[PDB]
Amino acid sequence: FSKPFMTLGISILYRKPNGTNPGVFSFLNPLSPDIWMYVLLACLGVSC
Amino acid sequence: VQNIGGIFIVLAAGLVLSVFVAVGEFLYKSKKNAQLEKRSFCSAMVEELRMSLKCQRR
Amino acid sequence: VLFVIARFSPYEWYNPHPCNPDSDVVENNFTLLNSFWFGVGALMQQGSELMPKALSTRIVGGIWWFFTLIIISSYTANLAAFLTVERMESPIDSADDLAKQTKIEYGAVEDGATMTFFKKSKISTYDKMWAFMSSRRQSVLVKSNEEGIQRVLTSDYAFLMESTTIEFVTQRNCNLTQIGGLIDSKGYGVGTPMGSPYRDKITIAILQLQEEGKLHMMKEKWWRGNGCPEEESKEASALG
Amino acid sequence: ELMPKALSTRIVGGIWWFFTLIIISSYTANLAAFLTVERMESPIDSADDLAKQTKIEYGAVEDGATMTFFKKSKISTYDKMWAFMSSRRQSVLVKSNEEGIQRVLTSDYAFLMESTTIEFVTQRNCNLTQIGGLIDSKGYGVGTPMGSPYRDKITIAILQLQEEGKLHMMKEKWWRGNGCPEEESKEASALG
Amino acid sequence: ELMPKALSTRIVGGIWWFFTLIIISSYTANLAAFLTVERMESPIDSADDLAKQTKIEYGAVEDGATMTFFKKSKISTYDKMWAFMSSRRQSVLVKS
Amino acid sequence: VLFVIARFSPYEWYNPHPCNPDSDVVENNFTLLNSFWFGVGALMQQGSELMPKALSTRIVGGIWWFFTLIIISSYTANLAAFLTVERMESPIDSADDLAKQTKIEYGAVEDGATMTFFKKSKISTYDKMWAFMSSRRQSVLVKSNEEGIQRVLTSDYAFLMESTTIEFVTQRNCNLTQIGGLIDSKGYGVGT
Ligand SMILES: *[C@@H]1O[C@H](CO)[C@@H](O)[C@H](O)[C@H]1NC(C)=O
Ligand SMILES: *[C@@H]1O[C@H](CO)[C@@H](O)[C@H](O)[C@H]1NC(C)=O
Ligand SMILES: *[C@@H]1O[C@H](CO)[C@@H](O)[C@H](O)[C@H]1NC(C)=O
Ligand SMILES: *[C@@H]1O[C@H](CO)[C@@H](O)[C@H](O)[C@H]1NC(C)=O
Ligand SMILES: N[C@@H](CCC(=O)O)C(=O)O
Ligand SMILES: N[C@@H](CCC(=O)O)C(=O)O
Ligand SMILES: N[C@@H](CCC(=O)O)C(=O)O
Repeated sequence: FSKPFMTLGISILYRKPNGTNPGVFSFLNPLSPDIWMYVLLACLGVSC
Repeated sequence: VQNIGGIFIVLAAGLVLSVFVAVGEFLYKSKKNAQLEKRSFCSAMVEELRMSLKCQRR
Repeated sequence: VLFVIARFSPYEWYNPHPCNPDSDVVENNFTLLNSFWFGVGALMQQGSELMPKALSTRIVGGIWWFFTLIIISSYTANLAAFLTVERMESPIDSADDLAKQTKIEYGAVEDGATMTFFKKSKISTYDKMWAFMSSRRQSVLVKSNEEGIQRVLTSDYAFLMESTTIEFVTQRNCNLTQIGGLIDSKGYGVGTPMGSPYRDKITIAILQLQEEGKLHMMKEKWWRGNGCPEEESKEASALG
Repeated sequence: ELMPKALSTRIVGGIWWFFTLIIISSYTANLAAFLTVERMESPIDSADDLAKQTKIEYGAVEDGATMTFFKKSKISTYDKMWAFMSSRRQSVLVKSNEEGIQRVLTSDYAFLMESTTIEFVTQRNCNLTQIGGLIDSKGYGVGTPMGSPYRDKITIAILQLQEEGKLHMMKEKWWRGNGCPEEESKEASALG
Repeated sequence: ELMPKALSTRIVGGIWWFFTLIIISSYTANLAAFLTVERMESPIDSADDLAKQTKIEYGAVEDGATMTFFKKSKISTYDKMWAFMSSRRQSVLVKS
Repeated sequence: VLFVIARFSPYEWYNPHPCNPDSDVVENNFTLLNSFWFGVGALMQQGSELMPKALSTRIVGGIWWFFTLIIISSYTANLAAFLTVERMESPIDSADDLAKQTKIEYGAVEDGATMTFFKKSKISTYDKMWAFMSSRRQSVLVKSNEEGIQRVLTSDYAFLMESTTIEFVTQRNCNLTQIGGLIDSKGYGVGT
């Protein structure tokens, strides 16, 4: 050959962009939608 | 000390800045004492004297 | 400082007997011993009873209440990590600190090549090793290499082994570690007599086997003992 | 509502508070421990994971396709797990896939095998499934002695038997698709 | 404002206190367990950690200057990369 | 908002003197000064003496509690997460640890003894370390010791230098440690 007119190396072609923003209830997520009902069920019941 | 220790400055600054308003409380009610009977300065002494009376602790 | 502000602020002393009229006795709840309790009572996230009435006193409470909140949740936060990360060490590391305590009794073969290092040691820590190696000559100085290995597992005894002998005693006994640095630095000269005719004949033969690395191809497999799955996957511990 | 007033009541309760301040902050920190090491666990669904955590007793057949592959694999983790199989023996290699099924079902044993059988393992006896992914691609063909005049005869015969499409016709006739309605689509998070 | 008197009314609140100790504490625990494994979550940037996870289908083009770099490679990561690429086949080792 | 609700609430403008049946001349507990020290006390989780009695006001601070309950806990959790993973940070502790980290480059002084030694190392780790030195050979293997002092101090680089100078580096710069100890031990001699 003669000369490197467009000298370079190798990188990786990829994205994986799937996560953007939760936004919605996510502080709700640690216990359960079962629990947040059922814990508030108890407080409504025990206050009687 | 490196890990959190700037809060001690934020601690002490609360002890700094409270001085500014505590003396602000004294002279402003002294103004109300100087509005009714006293003038400006014979107000600010006579409640400060009975602060030294300090209504014995125990 | 809570007592300081309480004895200078006028927006302060408020009369008890609310139900009864004026009653010119003058009282505020603040003393030093009270403020000794409200600061601790804030520090334990409890609150005594007292609510400071001046805003100047509320600077004293609120900044302390903020300093309350910063410290205590930070305490919980780190205390997870010690349970979680569990950076376990039975450390004692260098030449110096390992000589500060004598539960780490220096195992060395009597009349040993280790001994000759500790006998003429010129480094101040290593010189002071020889003060108490010869003292407990009975106990701290073992009879042989295999003798010193057995004492480490039984006692909290510590025995000195060469780097490649370290290599296989850790390999044959996977729950046994080397601790510290690379103290000695010498080699395994093959023994011929004084003025021997057998020097250069054995010398070049070593160099001819190190040419392909025969000594290391021998070294890699004779120092390939058991498995030793180096680190093991842990699990959370209920606190004891 | 209660109040320590004199010092003997004070010094108890505050240190009792200091006793208190430990325990809850201890308890929160240690309940944090028993959750993170649940979530830093591993649904190991790859051979590379299954090699490293020496837990799942993982074996194969001796004298089979799989043994010879990992005997001759130039892949490091596969060389790594072959070094486990080198360090191990008949102990995990047991043989003859029926010997493999039993240790998987009864013990923590993991069995290196190939697709269509492990496929048919998923079909009955709904406790066992393919853990991971297809590493390579071999193929079921007919063994043939060297230079025998049958190879090209049967290759035309098999391919025209595939031009029938009979292979996938008698697939379900000899796999019978099966039950086991997937049984595993939960347990990620969310204390309940 | 109100604390119970009257041991009957005391105990009910005290156990109700005991419950809200746990749920406030339990919430704080697994919230960390989310937010710890998020920091444990690492988007791969090296070829090094990418050389061990075969969970991504990765490869290169056949007969490539990219390819023959891996083919003549003697390098720790790039060995393990080229270890499986020839070994799977053109399924991952594309022609375009 | 607490003050404004306390200007317009029916069960607010209740009397003072809770013990006297008389003296109705109104009580207005929630001031704009008092509502400051109320919510901050819940924000610091200490609370003030003044609790909502009006049901309008009781919905205010109660959900304001649910603000502070989350934020203080969420403040704890990321702090418990941040202090976890920095303790989960374990750096390289071997050349073998560093023989794989292609992202963490390594060469030496150009044409020094290591450039000979790694090239003739029949030790499997250090053999492959020469291969990495072989690959990026233009970038790695700087001209002198100072240049390799320099590029560790300006990049991620390991610079396989010599211990007698390493034990001088910490005498001037304790930015720079000794990961591992003494791949090979040698001796300075005068060359006749
Ligand atoms: C990422 O998002 C795309 C588009 O919604 C989706 O097709 C793909 O499966 C996602 N990747 C995952 C879930 O790994
Ligand atoms: C550690 O335990 C072993 C036996 O389990 C014992 O021999 C050794 O003395 C112990 N080390 C201590 C107490 O430092
Ligand atoms: C296998 O599955 C059957 C039905 O799903 C079940 O009855 C049996 O206990 C399982 N075997 C186990 C759990 O070892
Ligand atoms: C290196 O150390 C010197 C003194 O020891 C110091 O002045 C300098 O800031 C350090 N460099 C870095 C990047 O920390
Ligand atoms: N089909 C395999 C035999 C069965 C197995 O090894 O799983 C072979 O050709 O070797
Ligand atoms: N430039 C390459 C082709 C592109 C590639 O392989 O990445 C070659 O000449 O082979
Ligand atoms: N001191 C070495 C050079 C530096 C090195 O290789 O570490 C020599 O004599 O060549």
